[PDB]
Amino acid sequence: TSILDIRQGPKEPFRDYVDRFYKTLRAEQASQEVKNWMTETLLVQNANPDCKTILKALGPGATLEEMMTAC
Amino acid sequence: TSILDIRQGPKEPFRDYVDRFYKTLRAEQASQEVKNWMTETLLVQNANPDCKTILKALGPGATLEEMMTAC
Repeated sequence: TSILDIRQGPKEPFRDYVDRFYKTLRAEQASQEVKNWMTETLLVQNANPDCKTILKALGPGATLEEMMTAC
Repeated sequence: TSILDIRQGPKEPFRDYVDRFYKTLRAEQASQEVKNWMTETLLVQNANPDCKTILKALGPGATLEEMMTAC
């Protein structure tokens, strides 16, 4: 579970970050249920300071489209 | 999913940290499969600097008893 090392670059676009996050989860064969928990957690925690602050402001329970918009 | 806020105190014993991590997951009704991913990830990432460094040294794929021993 190297998912821990998938972090958002300082100037990396959230989109690019999201692509590499979910590609890693596929490899690690995560179930849709695992994919749900990781989005509410790890996706949010491994993002850059700004996005992480915006996503943490959106609240627990935001759709991926909401998070993208926010960043 | 407030699991993000369950973090290890600066001098809090790992055991105490582990109790509050898994109690929160129960409330959030996490499945055993969700409980598995969170241990390899969030449990490790929300620990204090020392433990986080030890657990990150143990490698991805360590049992909970191994992580406790390590801290």
